[PDB]
Amino acid sequence: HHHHHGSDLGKKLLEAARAGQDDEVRILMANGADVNAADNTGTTPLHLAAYSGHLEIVEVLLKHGADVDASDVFGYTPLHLAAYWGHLEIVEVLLKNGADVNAMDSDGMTPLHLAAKWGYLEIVEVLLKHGALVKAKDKFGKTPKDLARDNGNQFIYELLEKAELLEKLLLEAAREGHRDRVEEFIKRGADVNAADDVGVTPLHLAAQRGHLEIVEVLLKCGADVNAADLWGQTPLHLAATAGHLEIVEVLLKNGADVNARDNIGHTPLHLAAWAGHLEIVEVLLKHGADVNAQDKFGKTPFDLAIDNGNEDIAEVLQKA
Amino acid sequence: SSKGEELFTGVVPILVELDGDVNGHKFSVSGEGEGDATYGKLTLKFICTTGKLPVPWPTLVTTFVQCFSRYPDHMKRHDFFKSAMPEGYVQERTIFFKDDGNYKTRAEVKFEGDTLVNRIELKGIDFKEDGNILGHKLEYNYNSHNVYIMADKQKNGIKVNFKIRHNIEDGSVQLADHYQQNTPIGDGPVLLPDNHYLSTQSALSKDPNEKRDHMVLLEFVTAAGIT
Amino acid sequence: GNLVIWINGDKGYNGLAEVGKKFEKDTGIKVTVEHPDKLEEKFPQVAATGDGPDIIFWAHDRFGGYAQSGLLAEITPDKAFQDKLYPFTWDAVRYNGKLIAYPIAVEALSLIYNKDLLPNPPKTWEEIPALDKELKAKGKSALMFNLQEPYFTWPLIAADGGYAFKYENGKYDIKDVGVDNAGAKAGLTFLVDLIKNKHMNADTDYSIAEAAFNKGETAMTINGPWAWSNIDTSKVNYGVTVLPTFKGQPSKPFVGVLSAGINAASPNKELAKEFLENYLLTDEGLEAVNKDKPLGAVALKSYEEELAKDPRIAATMENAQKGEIMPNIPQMSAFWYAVRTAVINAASGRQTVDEALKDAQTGS
Repeated sequence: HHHHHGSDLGKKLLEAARAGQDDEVRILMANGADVNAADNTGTTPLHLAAYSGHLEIVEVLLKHGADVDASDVFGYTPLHLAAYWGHLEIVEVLLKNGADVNAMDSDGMTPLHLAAKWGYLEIVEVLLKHGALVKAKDKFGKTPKDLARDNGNQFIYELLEKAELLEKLLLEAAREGHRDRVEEFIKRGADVNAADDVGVTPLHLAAQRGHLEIVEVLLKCGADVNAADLWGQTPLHLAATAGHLEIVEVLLKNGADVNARDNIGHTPLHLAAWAGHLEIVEVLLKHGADVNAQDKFGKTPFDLAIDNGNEDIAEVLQKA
Repeated sequence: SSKGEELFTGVVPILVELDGDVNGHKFSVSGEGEGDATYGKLTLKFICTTGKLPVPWPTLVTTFVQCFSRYPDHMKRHDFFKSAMPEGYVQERTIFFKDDGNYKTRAEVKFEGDTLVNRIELKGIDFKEDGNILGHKLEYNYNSHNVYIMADKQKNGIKVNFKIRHNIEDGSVQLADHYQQNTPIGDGPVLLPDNHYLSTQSALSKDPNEKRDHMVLLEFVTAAGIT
Repeated sequence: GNLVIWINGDKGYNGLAEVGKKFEKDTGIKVTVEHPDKLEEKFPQVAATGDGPDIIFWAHDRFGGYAQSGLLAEITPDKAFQDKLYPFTWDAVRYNGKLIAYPIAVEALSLIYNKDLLPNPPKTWEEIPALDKELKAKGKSALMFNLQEPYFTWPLIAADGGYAFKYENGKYDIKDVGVDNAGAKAGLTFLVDLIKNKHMNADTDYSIAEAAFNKGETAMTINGPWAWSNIDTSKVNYGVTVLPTFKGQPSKPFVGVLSAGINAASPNKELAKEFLENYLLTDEGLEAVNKDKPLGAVALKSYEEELAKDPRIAATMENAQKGEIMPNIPQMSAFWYAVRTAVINAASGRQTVDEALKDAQTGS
């Protein structure tokens, strides 16, 4: 991720990759040229090879050890250039090699924004399948949808708004708790890590409402356990806030941060003691939670128990 | 159980609209979110629609739904805010900023469908042009306070009085004394409460995507002082 | 009784000799011309001593420094003779609202385009990206010009409101500068968006641009009438047209106005005003010197039309009219280095658009 090298052997390599002279690039590999050579502006041979469209050169540099997520000075990566110039064959290999699908640049433009502006239907559906979140906003708040219309690509607009719709349905299903509906939408290409304008994902909703069955399904498909809304709240927080024991276990088993804090500074244990949950408190301690965590107002979980008149919960904590 | 109680057994969408005027500076702000009386938690996000806000966001926090407060089982009899629902209640205050102007607010808190709205009107006079308010000298954080409540049979409501502590960027403290009175709107009976108090937490935030002058809020409110 | 003239070598000095033979024919004044290079550095030193001829031949930017030291005399042409020259050409000879030299020729930038590869050139900067893609498929570039010297990049950043120093009724406001305004901030950003998107490479010089276009490696470039001769040598069929429009409004290229002043320390001033008005500024005089070396644009509004027959010069004049005249005050020394240093940093990401243009605003 990002380089800034400098060498005469590198300059020969960049020019060789730009012009697309496959062979002379290979000789420079053996002759000692640096695969990750960067020039003044941070451009690497993979950048020039991706924009030039020479798939042969791109494949070789990946094999040798080129940085797939190399970000030049302007934030562009090989995926940006490979998308701004409509090289479908190159957008597919950089993704197999683990490239950041949603890589913001200096102006916040992700690779999808580019695939939408120019209307490369091919690259779009490719980026969408590899998890490219639809509601990607840049400096000007122009999502790929808000940008596809501004340039007259109406078939892209529909395919995007048709995806943003699916995501909203995924939250509504998780909120109300319909296991079959939430399975339909995932199977239709609904990003599990889709966060509405308030930063909430279907993982929070399945945890606060107590729809256990839907939780692990989101986690199984890769739901971010440590997802935070605009208030810094984690699905683990809401599992303790409401007091749904079974979901607390699953969230921790999958790697839920126990030290998480909302925008006030409440740990999942601060909330369990608050809401008077006798058993939820013993579970978070069982997993080693900071006993004397102080929120923004310096109150331990013990204090929240007394002020609310929580006898037994307070005792349990004083012992530990 | 009474309607006021049954309405707050879970999450409730919230709307907040406000129009204000401070030394000829007229503005309007609106926010939305949700609350959960069972846990006193409020998740809101306020946006300024009238350009930029000429006053600091902390000053208006109190102005912007105390029915979302946690009343334990030992003191549900003292929960006036919920009893007034779904009919509603009118909230009026007179905020005295020490050595500066003052606010006067009128607000109606009623249900418009399933959403709970808090429509407000703000009046500000006698504020110093380079004061802490109109000069934007207040920090972007909020302290904790204890609100004191006492009945008012002769007016059928509650007489609430408290003082807020605002933090200035120079290291000083500004006081804003709140004289508050709440009277219901419906003929239905209400539960006038004995002398009790509350305890509040707050923390202000922002949103990296929203380009308009805004504010994010997270609050926790609970009653105590009686067994 | 005697009169000498200095000039540069690249221009047509031979034709000038024929014109000096007729002035000595009618009234017997000895006319002589010699052109030693580096005469711009040789004039201010010789001007103090009083030597060096009255008539000089060089750009108007250097006369701002010569007239600043009070070394050039004020001219007084006839009000009717000014009607023969374009009005905007006299803005280059007005110093502090007073004339100090005679206009000669104009030199402005114009885009070139390979007709064999692109018959219809675009008319807007905004449609070059789509055109570059169209041509990159065929293994050739769309545009490629000198980016180092800001003289070539100023036409764009100045289109949407950018200006060096505010020009009012013949005087420049040293206080006001037009490089920090949001108009130019929008121009440069579009240019950087081309380098950011690999339509052009920041490390491009005049030599690299000329070499590419002359060998068909690219389809468009930018240059003045000084390089038109080198393109015909490369056998490439080319053409000249107006510069495209950014935001819908044309480009503002710095206008170079060849000028001829009068040294303040010469003994025969009226013997030059007579020649420069009736004998030199003539359809015959300009046609002879132009035959020795193509001058490009012309101050005389008439002969400019005779040259407009050639679409090359007709297109070059349009650019000057739609462009600001290059200031001549000495403050430009702190402006070139200020901008020339800002364009590079901004076009390389080393500094943002705002950072690179506010620092350039402090220099001015």
